[PDB]
Amino acid sequence: INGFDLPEGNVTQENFVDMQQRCNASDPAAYAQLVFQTCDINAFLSEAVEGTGLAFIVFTEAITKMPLSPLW
Amino acid sequence: TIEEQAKTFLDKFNHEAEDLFYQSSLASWNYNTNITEENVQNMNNAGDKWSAFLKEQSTLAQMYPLQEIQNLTVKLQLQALQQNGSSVLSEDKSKRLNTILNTMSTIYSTGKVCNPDNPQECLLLEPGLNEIMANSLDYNERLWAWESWRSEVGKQLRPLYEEYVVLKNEMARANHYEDYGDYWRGDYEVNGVDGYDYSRGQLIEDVEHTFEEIKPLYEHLHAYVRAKLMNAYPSYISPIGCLPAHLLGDMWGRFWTNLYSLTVPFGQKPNIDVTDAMVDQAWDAQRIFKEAEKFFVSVGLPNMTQGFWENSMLTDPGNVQKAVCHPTAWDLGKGDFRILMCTKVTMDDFLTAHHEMGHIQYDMAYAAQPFLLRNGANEGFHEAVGEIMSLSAATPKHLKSIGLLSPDFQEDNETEINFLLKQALTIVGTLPFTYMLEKWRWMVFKGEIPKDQWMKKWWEMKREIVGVVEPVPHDETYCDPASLFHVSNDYSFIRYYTRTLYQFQFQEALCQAAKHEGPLHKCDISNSTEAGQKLFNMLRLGKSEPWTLALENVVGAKNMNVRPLLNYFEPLFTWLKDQNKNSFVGWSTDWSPYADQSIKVRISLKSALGDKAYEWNDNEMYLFRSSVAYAMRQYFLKVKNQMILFGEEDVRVANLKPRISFNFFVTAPKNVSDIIPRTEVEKAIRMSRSRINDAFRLNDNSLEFLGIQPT
Amino acid sequence: GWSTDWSPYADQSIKVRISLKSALGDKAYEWNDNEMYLFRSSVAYAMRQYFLKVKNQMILFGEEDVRVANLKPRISFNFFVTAPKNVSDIIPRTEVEKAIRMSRSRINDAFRLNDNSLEFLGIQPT
Amino acid sequence: PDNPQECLLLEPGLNEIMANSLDYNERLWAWESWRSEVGKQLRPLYEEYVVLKNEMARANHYEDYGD
Ligand SMILES: *[C@@H]1O[C@H](CO)[C@@H](O[C@@H]2O[C@H](CO)[C@@H](O)[C@H](O)[C@H]2NC(C)=O)[C@H](O)[C@H]1NC(C)=O
Ligand SMILES: *[C@@H]1O[C@H](CO)[C@@H](O[C@@H]2O[C@H](CO)[C@@H](O)[C@H](O)[C@H]2NC(C)=O)[C@H](O)[C@H]1NC(C)=O
Ligand SMILES: *[C@@H]1O[C@H](CO)[C@@H](O[C@@H]2O[C@H](CO)[C@@H](O)[C@H](O)[C@H]2NC(C)=O)[C@H](O)[C@H]1NC(C)=O
Ligand SMILES: *[C@@H]1O[C@H](CO)[C@@H](O[C@@H]2O[C@H](CO)[C@@H](O)[C@H](O)[C@H]2NC(C)=O)[C@H](O)[C@H]1NC(C)=O
Ligand SMILES: *[C@@H]1O[C@H](CO)[C@@H](O[C@@H]2O[C@H](CO)[C@@H](O)[C@H](O)[C@H]2NC(C)=O)[C@H](O)[C@H]1NC(C)=O
Ligand SMILES: *[C@@H]1O[C@H](CO)[C@@H](O[C@@H]2O[C@H](CO)[C@@H](O)[C@H](O)[C@H]2NC(C)=O)[C@H](O)[C@H]1NC(C)=O
Repeated sequence: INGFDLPEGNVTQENFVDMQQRCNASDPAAYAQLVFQTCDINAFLSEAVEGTGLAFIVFTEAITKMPLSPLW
Repeated sequence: TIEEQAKTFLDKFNHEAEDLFYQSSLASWNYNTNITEENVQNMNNAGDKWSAFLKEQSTLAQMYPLQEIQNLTVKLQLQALQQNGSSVLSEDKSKRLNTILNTMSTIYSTGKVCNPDNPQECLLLEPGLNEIMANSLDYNERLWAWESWRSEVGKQLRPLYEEYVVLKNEMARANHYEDYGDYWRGDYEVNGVDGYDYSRGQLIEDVEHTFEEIKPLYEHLHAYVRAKLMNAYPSYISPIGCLPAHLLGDMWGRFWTNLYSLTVPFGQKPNIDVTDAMVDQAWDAQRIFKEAEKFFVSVGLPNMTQGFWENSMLTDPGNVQKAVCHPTAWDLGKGDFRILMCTKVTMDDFLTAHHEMGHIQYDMAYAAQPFLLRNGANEGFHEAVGEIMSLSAATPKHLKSIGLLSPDFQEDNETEINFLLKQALTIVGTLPFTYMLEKWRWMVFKGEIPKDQWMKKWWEMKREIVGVVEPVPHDETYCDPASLFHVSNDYSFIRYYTRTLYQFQFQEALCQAAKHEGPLHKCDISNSTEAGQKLFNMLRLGKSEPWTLALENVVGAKNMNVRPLLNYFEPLFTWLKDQNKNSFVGWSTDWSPYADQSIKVRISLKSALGDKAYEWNDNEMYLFRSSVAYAMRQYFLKVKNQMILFGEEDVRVANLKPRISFNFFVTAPKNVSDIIPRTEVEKAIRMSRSRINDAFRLNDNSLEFLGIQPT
Repeated sequence: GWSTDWSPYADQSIKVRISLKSALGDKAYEWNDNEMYLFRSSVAYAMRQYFLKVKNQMILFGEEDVRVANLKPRISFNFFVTAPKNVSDIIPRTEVEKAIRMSRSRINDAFRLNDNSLEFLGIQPT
Repeated sequence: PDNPQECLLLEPGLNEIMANSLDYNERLWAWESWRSEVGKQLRPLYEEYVVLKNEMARANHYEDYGD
């Protein structure tokens, strides 16, 4: 959306591979400059936490994302 | 049948037409020779009577469908009379169209541009703006003239041009044509001839094909001019970018002729100027005209009519007599061939005499054709004839045998490179301009270019085909194309392109008959009957035969080839390549004279609003420009204590996209040249960023002012 | 005699009081010529939107068409919108009030104000 | 306003309107435009003029240019 300057909302998770492919087709020159990420929650799920991270890194981050974060 | 009744009709029409036409032509000639109120009505009445006559006979022509008319001669004349044209348009529609045309013409002619400093001094295009665009070497002054012209007159033409397009298409569609573009491509269209047939669409293909073959030469010319213009305008031109449109030596960049002072290959070397020899040998207008006559007779062309010598403004009225003075050949009719021009003792006038007399020769040659078939094969044939005449006459060889250039002199190849560039500035320089303009009009008329993309594609095509960039971004409120005469005055333009090609094809063919051994750029067809014969073969044809056939008459081909044009500039080409060895031959269609201080701005309504996210329209943009102007004012009045009246018009936006991204730069309140430096603009934004975000219910994140960041 | 209060444009003039210390209080921006420039620009924006939407007419309303008058230290003043290039053509108060209400929120956003602080006398917030 | 190409000077055109034209709109147009053009240009000039005139008068032993 910042590279091929498409409308906000025009591209969704449902239509992403198609959009990026059509963009590569239109402008491969700049699409080459279009750095991307390789991410799947599966991997995210199987990302082990060393040490005491489960208490002071995972649970603490998740409590901040909750409302009334100080009561949790 | 039928054919017989069509013929008798045409015959009676032709006779009556000629005599009644003589009057019209003569009447106008008399007014062109003497400007009296009496002489106005004289031609006015004649004109009406003449036009009326034709109109009636046009209706009576329909009575003979060509489907049954086999003789081409009758067929041609009949179809040249069966044309209904704007008569097909409804009275109201026709009147509306006529009014638009008059308005557009009036705006172009009477539109003035006042100086920002003194509003009392308002320059019109004809003298003030043209002299600045042709002489003024001030980036600021030129930018003012160019921008001011499009901003004042170009907007006034935008709505008119839109209606014009609609009405024009309707008329042509009703005249059995795809669009007004197709209507205009009908000139070169040939049917019912064995191998000489030519489609209206074919023209497009041919023009584009030929254009691709010239591109290389033009790219070298462009690169050379760019390099020189970089010296004339330092810190203004990118050595890899396009050329600012306000620096091309004229208002539109149609010709690059006025860039010669800045691009002369060998400043130390002058060019042949036998005007002094003319005055020294007392060369009066009559003398120079006889030299023209001599030249034509030398190539075996019929002697100038005694009548010509008798009745012809070959010199300035001289007395109080008020007579217009534009070099013009007149076929008054009934064997009447006159030339009207305020001739002077000048090399230019000498060559102009040859050019004008060239047209007379063509007229005389086709004068024996059917009244309606007395014209150049196409719209680019007649002018090309005149051009090749001036070409042969200009050659130092010619002048040295005309007794003006002491033959003891030796033509310097440096002076030849000098001459060749000067010609390239006029000839090659107009080719992309002409091509791109007609392409744009064709696409517009056929609807390819929508109204919302008229200016968008105009500047895209300019940057890509011509390699010319706009110094200021122009939105769909502008009509830059309409700012040119031909566009605002409903005239075709492809004539110029085609003529140029034809001219070179003709010159080459004729010189081959003249048995030229040297560079074609220095060829004199004088004293060659063979060249004259080929020329005459086409000359006498007129419209009787297809233009494809007339081409075969001289060049031997049926289509326009650019090879001879390239051959003519081949010496220059080789030279340019050497000069452009170190230089980058080509341009990038991304560099703009305003990109440097342009701030990119991305807007994320849905990111900050989601639901109830208003649609960004022109009104939201208007608001944005207003907000920026507010910021600029505050910044200046606070940091600089300067009360600068910045308006939404000073905020110049470009590259607007559906991601709600765009580029903007700020200029001085009444100074297009004075661009507020990005640094100041960034500071102004920083100062009021909150306020701007508030106005659009956005935040630094959503209102991404690329280059400005919170801290 | 005559009334020194009678004006040919007073009929379509909308009085508008701007309150800052009441709303913004501390860190309240000072209303200057640039603030007034923003206001006329904001009104022109509203007029354009109103015409392009209600009457489906994209009219190029400009801050100059916003003829503000009787400016006071209360930040009170009157204003009557006119045609983009016709001083004779003055937009009726009724149509202007419709435009005002349509963009009242957005106008408040422009000045970080509210209907209570930004009082468009006659234009009643609901 | 309708046609920018047609421009009236005060003496020949604006005067024949303010003196003859009885059209409320036409009369307003001419009146407003006169003060919206020449008057604006004269504004800064008149300001400096007043200053220099006052200087001359005071220098000629006078209360003000009006004095
Ligand atoms: C088509 O019409 C032209 C017009 O008359 C004919 O041309 C004539 O040809 C005859 C025969 O050579 C000459 O005697 C005439 O003087 C010509 N007249 C003109 C004005 O050209 C032509 O021959 C006709 N074509 C056909 C198919 O018969
Ligand atoms: C110009 O007008 C004529 C007259 O209407 C058109 O010719 C007519 O075409 C229709 C359709 O085939 C016929 O029914 C009529 O009998 C024709 N009339 C005659 C006598 O020609 C012609 O097509 C029009 N052409 C242009 C240039 O628009
Ligand atoms: C064609 O031939 C004529 C005749 O020689 C040339 O005219 C002569 O030009 C020379 C050079 O100036 C003069 O010395 C002669 O007196 C001229 N003679 C006549 C009859 O005018 C003419 O220039 C030739 N044309 C070319 C350039 O090919
Ligand atoms: C015209 O011809 C002369 C003759 O060759 C050219 O002079 C040469 O110029 C090049 C480049 O400056 C030198 O490298 C050569 O040594 C020169 N040779 C001689 C014998 O002078 C001259 O450059 C040519 N003119 C043009 C415009 O190319
Ligand atoms: C309009 O803006 C342009 C660009 O800033 C000005 O041109 C430059 O002005 C500065 C300041 O006087 C000069 O030092 C430069 O030399 C000018 N540039 C050139 C190419 O000469 C221009 O003077 C401004 N004019 C107005 C009407 O304010
Ligand atoms: C400019 O605005 C004025 C005022 O609305 C217009 O004058 C009106 O014109 C119509 C049509 O002739 C009349 O019915 C009204 O009575 C006029 N009003 C007044 C106050 O006289 C004027 O026509 C407008 N001018 C343009 C060019 O649109």
